[PDB]
Amino acid sequence: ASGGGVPTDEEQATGLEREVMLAARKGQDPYNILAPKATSGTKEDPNLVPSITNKRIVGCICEEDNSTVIWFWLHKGEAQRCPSCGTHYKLVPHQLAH
Amino acid sequence: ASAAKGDHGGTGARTWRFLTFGLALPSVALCTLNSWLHSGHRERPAFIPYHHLRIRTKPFSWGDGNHTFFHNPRVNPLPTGYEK
Amino acid sequence: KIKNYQTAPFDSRFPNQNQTRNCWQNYLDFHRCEKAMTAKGGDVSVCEWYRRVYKSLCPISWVSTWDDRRAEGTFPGKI
Amino acid sequence: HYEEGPGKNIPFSVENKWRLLAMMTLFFGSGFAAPFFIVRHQLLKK
Amino acid sequence: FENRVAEKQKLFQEDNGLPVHLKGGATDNILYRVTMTLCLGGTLYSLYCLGWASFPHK
Amino acid sequence: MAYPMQLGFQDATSPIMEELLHFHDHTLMIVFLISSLVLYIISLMLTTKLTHTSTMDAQEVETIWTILPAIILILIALPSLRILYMMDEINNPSLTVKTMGHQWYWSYEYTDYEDLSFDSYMIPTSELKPGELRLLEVDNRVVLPMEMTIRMLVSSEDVLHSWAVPSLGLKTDAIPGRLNQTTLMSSRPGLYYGQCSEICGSNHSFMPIVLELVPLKYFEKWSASML
Amino acid sequence: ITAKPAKTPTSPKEQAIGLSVTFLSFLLPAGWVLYHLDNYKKS
Amino acid sequence: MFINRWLFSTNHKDIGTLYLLFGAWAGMVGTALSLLIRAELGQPGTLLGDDQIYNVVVTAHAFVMIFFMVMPIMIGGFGNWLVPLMIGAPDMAFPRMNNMSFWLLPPSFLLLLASSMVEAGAGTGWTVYPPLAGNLAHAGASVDLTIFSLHLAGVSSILGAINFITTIINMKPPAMSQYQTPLFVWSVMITAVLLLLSLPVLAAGITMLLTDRNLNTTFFDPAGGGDPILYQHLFWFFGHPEVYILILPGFGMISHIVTYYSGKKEPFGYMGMVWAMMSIGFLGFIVWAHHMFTVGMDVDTRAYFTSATMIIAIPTGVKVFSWLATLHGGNIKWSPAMMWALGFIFLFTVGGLTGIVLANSSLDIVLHDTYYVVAHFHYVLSMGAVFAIMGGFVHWFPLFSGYTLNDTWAKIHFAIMFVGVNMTFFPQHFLGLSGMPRRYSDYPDAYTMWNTISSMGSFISLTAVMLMVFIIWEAFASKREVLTVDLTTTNLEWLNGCPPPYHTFEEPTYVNLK
Amino acid sequence: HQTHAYHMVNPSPWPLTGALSALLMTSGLTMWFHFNSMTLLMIGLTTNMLTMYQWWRDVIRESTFQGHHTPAVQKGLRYGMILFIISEVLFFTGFFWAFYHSSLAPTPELGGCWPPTGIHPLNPLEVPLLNTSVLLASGVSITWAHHSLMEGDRKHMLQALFITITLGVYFTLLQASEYYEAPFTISDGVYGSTFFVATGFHGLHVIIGSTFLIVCFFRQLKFHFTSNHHFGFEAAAWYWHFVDVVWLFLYVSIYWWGS
Ligand SMILES: CCCCCCCCCCCCCCCCCC(=O)OCC(COC(=O)CCCCCCCCCCCCCCCCC)OC(=O)CCCCCCCCCCCCCCCCC
Ligand code: HEA
Ligand code: HEA
Ligand SMILES: CCCCC/C=C\C/C=C\C/C=C\C/C=C\CCCC(=O)O[C@H](COC(=O)CCCCCCCCCCCCCCCCC)COP(=O)(O)OCCN
Ligand SMILES: CCCCC/C=C\C/C=C\C/C=C\C/C=C\CCCC(=O)O[C@H](COC(=O)CCCCCCCCCCCCCCCCC)COP(=O)(O)OCCN
Ligand SMILES: CCCCC/C=C/C/C=C\CCCCCCCC(=O)O[C@H](COC(=O)CCCCCCCCCCCCCCC)COP(=O)(O)OCC[N+](C)(C)C
Ligand SMILES: CCCCCC/C=C\CCCCCCCCCC(=O)O[C@H](COC(=O)CCCCCCCCCCCCCCC)COP(=O)(O)OC[C@@H](O)CO
Ligand SMILES: CCCCCC/C=C\CCCCCCCCCC(=O)O[C@H](COC(=O)CCCCCCCCCCCCCCC)COP(=O)(O)OC[C@@H](O)CO
Ligand SMILES: CCCCCC/C=C\CCCCCCCCCC(=O)O[C@H](COC(=O)CCCCCCCCCCCCCCC)COP(=O)(O)OC[C@@H](O)CO
Ligand SMILES: CCCCCCCCCCOC1OC(CO)[C@@H](O[C@H]2OC(CO)[C@@H](O)[C@H](O)[C@@H]2O)[C@@H](O)[C@H]1O
Ligand SMILES: CCCCCCCCCCO[C@H]1O[C@H](CO)[C@@H](O[C@H]2O[C@@H](CO)[C@@H](O)[C@H](O)[C@@H]2O)[C@@H](O)[C@H]1O
Ligand SMILES: C[C@H](CCC(=O)O)[C@H]1CC[C@H]2[C@@H]3[C@H](O)C[C@@H]4C[C@H](O)CC[C@]4(C)[C@H]3C[C@H](O)[C@]12C
Ligand SMILES: C[C@H](CCC(=O)O)[C@H]1CC[C@H]2[C@@H]3[C@H](O)C[C@@H]4C[C@H](O)CC[C@]4(C)[C@H]3C[C@H](O)[C@]12C
Ligand code: CUA
Ligand SMILES: [Cu+2]
Ligand SMILES: [Mg+2]
Ligand code: NA
Ligand SMILES: [Zn+2]
Ligand SMILES: [Zn+2]
Repeated sequence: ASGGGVPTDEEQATGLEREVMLAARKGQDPYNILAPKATSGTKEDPNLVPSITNKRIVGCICEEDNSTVIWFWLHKGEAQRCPSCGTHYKLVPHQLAH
Repeated sequence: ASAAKGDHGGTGARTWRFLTFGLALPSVALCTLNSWLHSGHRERPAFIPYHHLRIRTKPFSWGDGNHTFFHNPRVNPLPTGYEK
Repeated sequence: KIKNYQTAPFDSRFPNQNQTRNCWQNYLDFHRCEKAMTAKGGDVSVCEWYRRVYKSLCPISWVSTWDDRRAEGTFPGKI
Repeated sequence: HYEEGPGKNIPFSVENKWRLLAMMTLFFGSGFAAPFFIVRHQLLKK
Repeated sequence: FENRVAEKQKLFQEDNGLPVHLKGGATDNILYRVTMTLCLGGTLYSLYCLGWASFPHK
Repeated sequence: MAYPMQLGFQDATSPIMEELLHFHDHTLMIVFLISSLVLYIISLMLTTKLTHTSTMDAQEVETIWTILPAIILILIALPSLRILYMMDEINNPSLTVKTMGHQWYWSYEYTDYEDLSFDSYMIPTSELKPGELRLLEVDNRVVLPMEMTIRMLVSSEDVLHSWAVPSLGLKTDAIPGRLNQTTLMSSRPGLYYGQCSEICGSNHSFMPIVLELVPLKYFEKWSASML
Repeated sequence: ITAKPAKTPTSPKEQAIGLSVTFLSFLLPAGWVLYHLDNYKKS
Repeated sequence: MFINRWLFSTNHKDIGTLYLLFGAWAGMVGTALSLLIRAELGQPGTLLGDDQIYNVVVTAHAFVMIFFMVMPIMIGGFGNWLVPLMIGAPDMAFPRMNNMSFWLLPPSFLLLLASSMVEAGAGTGWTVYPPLAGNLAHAGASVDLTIFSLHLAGVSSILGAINFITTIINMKPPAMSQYQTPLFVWSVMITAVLLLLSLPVLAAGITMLLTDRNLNTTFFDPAGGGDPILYQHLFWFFGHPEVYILILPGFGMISHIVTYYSGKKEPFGYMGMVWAMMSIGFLGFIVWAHHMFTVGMDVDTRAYFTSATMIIAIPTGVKVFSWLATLHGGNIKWSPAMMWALGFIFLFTVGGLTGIVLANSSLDIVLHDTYYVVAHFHYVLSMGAVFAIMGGFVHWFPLFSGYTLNDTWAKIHFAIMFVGVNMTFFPQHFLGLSGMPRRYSDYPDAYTMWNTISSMGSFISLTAVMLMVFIIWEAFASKREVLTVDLTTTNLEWLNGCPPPYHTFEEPTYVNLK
Repeated sequence: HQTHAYHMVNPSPWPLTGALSALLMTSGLTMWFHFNSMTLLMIGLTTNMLTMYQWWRDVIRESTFQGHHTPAVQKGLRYGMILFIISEVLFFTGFFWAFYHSSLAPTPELGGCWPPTGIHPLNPLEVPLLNTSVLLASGVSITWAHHSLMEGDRKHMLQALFITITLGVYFTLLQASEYYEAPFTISDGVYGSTFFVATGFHGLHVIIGSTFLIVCFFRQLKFHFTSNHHFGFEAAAWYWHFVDVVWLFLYVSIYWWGS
């Protein structure tokens, strides 16, 4: 009526699939599958934007339900503000792969 | 509907195998019985050169251009009637 | 007799632009009636109306083709 | 990896503007001429 | 049968710069050349047929 | 027929075509008003240094430009459908004539009483008599009685064709295996032209229709002599 | 939009050449076939 | 490396480039065909002296302009180039299948050219109606090669539709809802849904015509109990959605161009624009019979189709007025692209309005199969589609190439074209109202003036096409490299430079959910 | 390095070989229908098969062997298959439209009735009913196979999948025999036309579906599928259900109601 012989993801997943799986297990999101939650976005509490380089494009949905997204490059260094709503973003560079 | 059986507490592999061997395959066996019973070649009807049948607007790209792809001499008459 | 026909009048059974069936129907009726009358020993003059109507509405090539087919035994319609 | 940047993300060369003019002329000219020659072809068959 | 997926995973992840359609080895090359030769030759042949059919044979 | 430099519809020959002319005048005014309004508004939006680039609210003006167009469409649909149904009303013709399209000419059949039929070919340009219309004349015209309701049945013996007479507001496709019906009624005597209106091959442009409308009396004599 | 000065400027003389060559590539072949239309019709 | 890149591509930008190239070439073929049509009608009498050839030219003109020029450019070209960039995606969902959608087009085009080369060509009209398109009235391989051309074009578009819908639904940043995607992305998805649903019906119908021609089936042959009208239904069920498929991506680009050159950060009434396009797409599936008002349909069926057809004007009106409302209060930049967009708004409205005239079955009886219909679609489709394509082409050329065009030359091009198309098509309204049939190689003498003027206007447009080729050459010849682009905060596709690198968004954008 | 979960595919020759094979097959059909020759058609069919084999082989390499099918990539493939099936439904819709158009308004050439005069339909209670029980049964066995795979049961998955394939083959053989036995042909008016083209395209889909299932059977034998990741099997099963439903509509419309 029952038996085995079929591999599991844990035993057979490989490459990027395996990485996403292992990272997900640790509660991490190296491959940007989840939408990050915003901080208060103040000068003192800026949105922390991870990046593997010295700049990353940020899209800001200023108010909930806005259909217009405000796009801009966020550079390493002093926090920058959305050109439309002024909320703060600060880049926190590299790593990902050990 | 709801059928006339029951299970539903949890539909799993065991349940679907139960349905395969207990309902599905038996249905196929019964229909196979019924079919290989009501078969037997039925007397082919008299040939009438109806104009809406045995259509030939261009010859078929095979054979002599006048035989349908799965032509059965026994039951498929040509535009001129059954074959020898 | 009850005639003096100009053309086939409006038939509520075939009120639309496609009159193919109106012609067909009247052709069948005339030939069904002509058969019954010639058979049971009667007069084909009662089938007159249908003959007039189908004559009026049906294209000559249709009537001609159908007549040829009834003669050949390949008329698909029931008469 | 491939070449990137202006004039490098295309299947034709823009290194020489005159060679380019010749390419463009053959390209668009061949397309524009085709119907005229097909019409000619059809008229010359009968 | 035995599970040899791990072996295949090793072979296909080997860093030799080969595109996936040729990463299996010598056979991929042959099959590719056969396919491409039939495609290109068959296309030339179709052009020839178009050339033939474009003109009347009265 | 159409005359040189004509801008609109040929003069109405039947009451229905007259009905269409008035309906088209009504619709065209609306088309002119809307297109000129749009062109005007474009020019209005583009001719000021004044600006307002911040977010503008839409759920208010969208009511206006949704309700207005809806009303305008109902104002077009009402007379359009009145005419549609009017054309469809039971008329009871005094005559039935059939026309069959062919590659490339029309044949006619008047088989109510006698079995009258003939072909109707375009008169080649080389054979036109002085003052005759190129591409429009035919050897045998469709003689019909004026001021009478006539039922026209249209079909074809080969490919699709379409029987049209613009002055009467008529166009009925000629489909093989089908018998399409339309009604014709000329308010005046005369010659009325039309042309095959469904691409039927090489000579699609050369198989015209010519109606000859005369009083009943002349129609009868003609019938007789055409036997 | 802002851009840098042309890297290989195309002078009015050069433009007249490009324009003329362009117009000719469209006009000549078609013109030839159209010119010989009668030579095709009945031959 | 050349073959790997251009023949074995799996890159959305390179594939979009191939589509643009292919489409431009097709446009030249289509234009040439259109010139031969107007040359034949330029003066009374016959020019080609072979009406079957004329019919073949008219037929090919339509197929080329629709399947090889407009669709490839809008969906394959602008779609492939812009969609992934506008949603921050690394490429299309199926980058390899995408390459096959492109490569099916050259073979498809070759089959079309082959049909005109063999026998006497397919002089059937692009509608390919039987029995004219059958094996007796069109014996030989021509019509069969045309059907096959359509099958290949059909597969390319269906697979492309699958790719676009999947990409747009599945590859946006995690925080971006469908209500935060640009209008062009919305226009492409809706177009893709119409393609997915409509093309398979066309495929069914032309396959039945194929079997009627070669396997002795009688779907459309009365002798076997078939019906030519069935073909028309199947054709037009795909046909109407197809005309909306031809204009929707145009609506999408016009929204971007009008917003951009009005100096606005967004289009007026975004949600109303989304609603309008979805409504149009929906309604576009229930009005097909307005192309069959003279085939002999019941009066109630005709009243329904008249009514359903007119309703489309409501959502379309919301779009037109929204574009005007986007211009409202803007700091207007009179760039060449803006000019094309404004010409589009006007010309499209004119064509749409004549479509409303035609929707009335009573009037359509007299206007059907006359030049009034040809005038109608050359305004909405020809000018509408072409103007949206030109606007988008001049607006995005710097992004695709990294080079700028000469604005003055571009404005001159717009001016010539505007004059040419109106001179060519406006007089055709008169020809239609007065009764001149479509698909005619010659016409009664009374129609001479308007046909003469129309054919002259057709030459003005030819001058504009040749100039356009020169203008593109000049841009590539001078090499003025792009430095700065305004409004990048609301135009993501420009944010990676001109041209953007082969691989963009390797590191996705960061978008907070809040 | 990328920091997104999507798949960047290696430049491939298959889209081109596929496109060319399409040209060879259509060119080929034309050559066969008009210039009595099957040379082009043969080459086209061959390169088409070669393209499909290599293209799908590569998809297996990219997923099972290279690990490119992250949840995001798999979700995309789900949408792709659903959309593909939708387009197939619309294709059949055109054939059902042709069937109903013809059958609901029988023309005078048919005798003004349906079925047409001279047409003796198959008994829907004989082989056509058997065919119906066969496909419905395979729908049950394939669901058993799916649950076995998810429950990690290799033997029973193979068993159930094998039964499903056998049933599809059984349907195909039965249909082939029915085609040979049928007293009517494709040339027998609109009845034969609608019957053979609709059931013919359906039969082609059964052969495609069975082939897809056989591919899954062999990938299963090779341990490609995990109890949690097996999209190829899911697509094959969705496609199989689609084939099952189209048959039910054909059975009810053409075989039963149209008799
Ligand atoms: C090119 C040839 C022109 C020939 C002109 C007429 C000669 C008359 C002789 C002598 C005149 C007097 C004697 C004859 C009266 C006949 C009345 C008739 O039977 O009546 C019906 C007739 C005639 O209707 C007329 O009553 C003529 C109306 C002409 C309107 C022309 C607008 C032109 C704009 C620019 C020039 C044209 C090219 C660009 C057109 C651009 C799109 C409109 O047929 C029509 O229905 C034609 C129009 C079809 C529908 C087009 C709809 C949208 C059009 C324009 C919107 C522009 C808004 C802004 C305002 C316009 C902004 C530009
Ligand atoms: C870009 C392509 C495109 C588009 C978008 C349209 C849009 C429309 N078309 Fe057109 N049409 C074609 C391409 C197109 N068409 C083609 C190719 C043919 C002929 C095919 C052939 O036979 O070969 C054709 C044929 C055709 C016919 C068949 C005519 C015949 O053969 O006799 C009809 C019938 O109703 C019609 C109607 C319409 C309507 C009502 C619209 C509507 O969608 C238009 C809506 C727009 C507006 C109305 C303007 C903007 C609106 C406002 C400013 C709001 C206020 C307006 C009002 C209150 C009215 N079209
Ligand atoms: C998109 C569709 C499209 C386009 C653009 C055109 C463009 C033109 N068409 Fe049209 N035409 C059709 C679709 C189109 N047509 C259809 C569907 C039919 C019906 C066929 C039938 O009856 O079966 C038809 C029928 C038709 C007729 C009627 C034939 C008859 O009834 O006998 C006429 C007559 O004048 C005509 C003329 C023209 C002219 C002069 C042009 C043009 O020359 C006008 C100017 C436009 C251009 C020159 C386009 C330039 C574009 C490019 C070159 C692309 C550039 C590329 C990039 C920048 C990337 N066409
Ligand atoms: C020319 C025609 C062509 C024929 C058709 C074509 C294709 C069909 C193809 C293959 C299917 C046939 C048999 C499958 C073969 C072996 C299965 C082996 C496993 C096994 O033996 O399974 C057993 C049941 O199978 C079993 O009776 C096997 C069950 C067989 C069922 C059908 C028999 C019907 C008998 C008569 C009953 C009819 C009455 C109807 C009642 C009403 C129904 C609601 C359960 O055992 P377990 O201890 O829990 O399991 C341990 C792990 N295996
Ligand atoms: C066993 C069941 C499965 C059915 C299919 C198996 C074998 C046939 C070969 C290919 C069929 C594939 C699709 C169907 C196409 C046409 C209908 C065929 C259905 C069929 O096989 O019908 C047969 C006719 O064969 C004929 O003409 C067939 C002639 C064979 C040539 C095929 C014609 C090719 C046309 C294909 C069109 C391609 C377009 C598809 C486009 C897809 C979307 C872009 C019926 O035989 P018959 O002798 O008339 O009657 C029986 C009397 N004893
Ligand atoms: C069949 C044909 C149909 C015909 C169409 C008819 C067109 C409609 C005509 C008029 C519409 C009237 C709308 C009234 C809105 C008021 C405009 C205004 O002034 O715009 C804003 C309102 O926001 C807002 O509605 C947002 C800005 C304005 C919102 C509406 C603007 C768009 C209007 C349409 C643009 C022209 C296109 C017309 C289409 C035909 C200004 O904001 P406030 O004053 O609060 O702040 C300023 C600070 N204070 C308080 C110190 C002054
Ligand atoms: C008269 C004769 C006309 C003949 C015309 C024939 C036209 C072409 C013939 C040759 C085509 C076969 C070649 C195999 C194609 C496989 C496509 C496929 O399987 O494409 C997949 C996407 O579509 C998916 O899933 C779901 C979609 C699967 C599509 C399968 C392709 C079938 C093609 C026929 C389409 C007919 C349309 C049906 C409607 C009438 C995979 O996407 P890729 O981008 O590759 O990879 C992405 C990677 O992440 C994978 O690891
Ligand atoms: C669908 C849900 C919305 C509901 C709205 C209703 C719309 C369509 C469904 C209705 C279909 C049944 C109606 C038949 C009733 C009339 C019977 C009849 O007779 O209609 C016939 C044709 O119907 C035929 O094929 C009809 C064939 C079907 C045409 C409809 C096209 C839509 C199909 C595409 C939708 C895809 C759905 C995906 C499937 C899961 C013939 O036409 P007549 O004009 O009569 O000719 C007779 C003349 O001699 C006298 O004038
Ligand atoms: C005589 C026979 C010849 C007849 C011609 C057609 C012949 C055969 C067609 C049969 C199709 C076979 C398709 C095989 C696809 C194999 C690749 C596959 O199934 O690939 C899978 C992805 O799905 C994917 O691309 C899914 C890919 C979807 C393909 C389905 C498309 C159907 C094709 C129809 C074409 C004709 C259209 C109709 C014509 C009118 C791989 O992912 P997984 O399975 O999750 O594996 C990963 C795990 O191992 C990780 O642990
Ligand atoms: C719709 C698009 C078409 C637009 C109209 C074309 C515009 C003008 C194109 C000019 O091209 C030509 O002109 C000629 C005449 O001026 C030809 O010469 C020809 O005529 C001669 C002189 O009359 C001869 O010298 C040669 O033999 C000769 O073939 C000719 O071949 C052709 O190249
Ligand atoms: C969308 C997917 C659909 C793609 C198209 C389907 C392709 C169908 C191919 C059909 O081909 C065939 O054609 C033949 C005709 O040439 C056959 O031979 C035959 O034909 C002959 C040649 O005239 C005779 O010698 C023989 O008896 C024999 O039956 C034959 O067996 C068969 O393979
Ligand atoms: C409710 C929905 C989305 C709103 C949002 O979530 O932002 C909006 C978008 C577009 C709106 C529609 C369009 O503005 C067009 C119509 C305008 C009329 O004023 C009301 C109905 C009308 C049909 C609208 C109803 C509704 O308010 C819609 C459908
Ligand atoms: C045109 C199509 C028939 C196609 C065919 O003949 O194959 C038919 C099938 C069902 C018809 C519809 C249904 O009969 C329901 C509606 C009935 C009304 O009297 C007209 C509109 C109405 C919405 C119909 C329009 C049109 O005549 C339809 C859509
Ligand atoms: Cu007869 Cu056109
Ligand atoms: Cu339409
Ligand atoms: Mg027509
Ligand atoms: Na001429
Ligand atoms: Zn912000
Ligand atoms: Zn599963």
